[PDB]
Amino acid sequence: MVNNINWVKLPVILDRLLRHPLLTDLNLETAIQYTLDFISAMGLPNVYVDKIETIDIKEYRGELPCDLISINQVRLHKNGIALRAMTDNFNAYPTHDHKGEPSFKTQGRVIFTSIKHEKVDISYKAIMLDDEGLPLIPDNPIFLKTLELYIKKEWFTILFDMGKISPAVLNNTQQEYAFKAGQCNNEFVIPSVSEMEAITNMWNQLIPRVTEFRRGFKNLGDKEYIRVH
Amino acid sequence: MVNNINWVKLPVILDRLLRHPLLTDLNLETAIQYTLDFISAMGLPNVYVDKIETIDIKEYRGELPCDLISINQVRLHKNGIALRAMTDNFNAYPTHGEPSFKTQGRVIFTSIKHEKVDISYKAIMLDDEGLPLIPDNPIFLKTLELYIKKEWFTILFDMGKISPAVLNNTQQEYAFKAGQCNNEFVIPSVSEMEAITNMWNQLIPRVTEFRRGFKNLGDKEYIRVH
Amino acid sequence: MVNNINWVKLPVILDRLLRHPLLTDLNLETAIQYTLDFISAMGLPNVYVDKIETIDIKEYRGELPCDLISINQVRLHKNGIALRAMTDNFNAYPTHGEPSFKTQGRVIFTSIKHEKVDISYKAIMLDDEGLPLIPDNPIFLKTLELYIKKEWFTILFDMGKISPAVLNNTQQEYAFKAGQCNNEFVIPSVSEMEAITNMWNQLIPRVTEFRRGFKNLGDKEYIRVH
Amino acid sequence: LQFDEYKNNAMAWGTSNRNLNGEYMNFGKSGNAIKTGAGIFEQTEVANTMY
Repeated sequence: MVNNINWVKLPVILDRLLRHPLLTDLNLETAIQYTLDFISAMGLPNVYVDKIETIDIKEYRGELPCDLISINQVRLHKNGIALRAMTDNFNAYPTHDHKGEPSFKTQGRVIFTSIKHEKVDISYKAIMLDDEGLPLIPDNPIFLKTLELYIKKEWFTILFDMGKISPAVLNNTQQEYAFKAGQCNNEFVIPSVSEMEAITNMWNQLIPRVTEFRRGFKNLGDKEYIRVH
Repeated sequence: MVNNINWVKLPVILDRLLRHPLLTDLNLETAIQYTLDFISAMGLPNVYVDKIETIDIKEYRGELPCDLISINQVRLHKNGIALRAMTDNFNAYPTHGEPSFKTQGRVIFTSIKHEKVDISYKAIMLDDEGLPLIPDNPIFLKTLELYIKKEWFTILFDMGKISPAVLNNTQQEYAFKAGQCNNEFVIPSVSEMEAITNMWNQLIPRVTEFRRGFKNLGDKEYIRVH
Repeated sequence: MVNNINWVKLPVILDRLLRHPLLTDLNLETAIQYTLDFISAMGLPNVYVDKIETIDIKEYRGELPCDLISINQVRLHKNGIALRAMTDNFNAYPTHGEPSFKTQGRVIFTSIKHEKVDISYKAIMLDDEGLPLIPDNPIFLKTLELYIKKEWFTILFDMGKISPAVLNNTQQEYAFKAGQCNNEFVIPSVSEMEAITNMWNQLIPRVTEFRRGFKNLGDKEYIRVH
Repeated sequence: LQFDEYKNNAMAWGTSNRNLNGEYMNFGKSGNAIKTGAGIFEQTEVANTMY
């Protein structure tokens, strides 16, 4: 992302929506759901906050944090060795012989690892919250314009099923959302001048680096210097 | 899947649906069935809780657990060899190889007479009540809302209570959000792309992962320096 | 099939149909025919139950069981040699080889005079009553709900009680779920692909799996090291 | 002298730990089954034994 993600509270989005006299019965309760339906559908990873937490595995099981949404990487606390993913169908289940590589698996508020008794560090992503327990949205007026249009798109769809909006008004709102929801995708994704140096070092390599996942993706963007002979 | 499956209850889908003043006569009873149509039509494998359970094969047959939906694998208990699939037509029937299984109902027909086998299967995650638990992921919840909206608006359209351009917009909004939700639950994460990076990139191919529990499928293949 | 076939009775499809108030004149008598027409139209071999029965052949003729629908194989009870098909036009008929079979009604016409044969056949699974028993699988139920809806709306459209746009939606809503229920019940599982993987990848190909009861079909073909 | 006393006394006095269900249950320090065979004084006492 090129810009910085400054945080503003949710009543900024109702400065803009209630400028339209057809959307004046929007509420904070209606704006809380339509913001979270939007943030998840757009899926821009720069909207979430990066958190690191150490949890302890009891018996191939650990208790996962409350505010988690998605895990970037799990590692081991003693080695720093990262864990990949459990492809095993038969993880902690022993044969009657009562009988290699760390891996993990996450479903709910539980993590299923291939290690028995060890501490693991989990680098995850959460929603950034307010003083209130509400989501805190970015300041970028491409994001705020396309969030304004999304809430306007789902409200006008409800009026069109009732029959209180002509079909050319929804068809224009579905069109104007469709461009700004792509323009918001291109804004939050396209790398910076600082972030294109981290891709210039990864892409240009005389001797290829194919084990960055074993580290914490730390040297993914590091310059591969070559001695002169 | 990138995100995690944080579970929420079935009345969560009616906070979202009863916002619509045309869908105000939907119940929890109707939300139960239209959820079960939606889990099975999508068929995403992240919504199923992965359980493992041992049975006892009595005479080429054993019972199956009460909450089974789909078997991942069946393996032997003492050896550990996974049972492939029954291709035979005459399994338990004698006249005058590699083991195999075939499960139809609450019974599993194996090719072994008196043994124990571990079954790794999938169930529906239940609640404190006996009701299915849904993910709170708002790509899933939005298109589950639109499935219950589309199947209700179909009913109104046959009675003549909905404009033909209103169901056409709801069928359009579902058909995007059903393919968007599909891709949300099936695109691999960074942690699961390493299990594909180590499987795909192999100088010496590993083509016998099924004899194991697909355990070493994501293992990196290291080659010595000589 | 990735899933399993858990059985429910016929009137579960009438819990689902009579949510639509233009179908609330259906019975259990009407659900029996339009399901048996449906189950046969999909032709899914996972819905039928596999039974094996030894019969005896009298003189190039034998008695066939009462619940049969489709024979997988017929083999000899003493040898295990399966029977191919009767291409002979003149089977028992003398003038002045490889064993074969031909089954028209309740009679099986074989080319062996006085023997006992094993017939692996497929039957319908039934209830406490003598009524067919459908899968609980909510893709099968959603398209059996749409099949009886499509055949009821056809009668109404011929009576002129349903607009063309209402039937054209039900003809289309069925036409998609008819392919999805086909693909739900046909696409192989992680366990049935190993019947295919060990069969496709062969260095010395096996071409005589019909003499066995297709038993060694998905067996892995191992090569020695030298 | 002690390792050969292990090698003689296991050849002479070795009792097979296979149960009648064909599964061993004496498990080692990592968890796997200890598989022990029959010695010279157990393999002679199966056919013509007396007391």
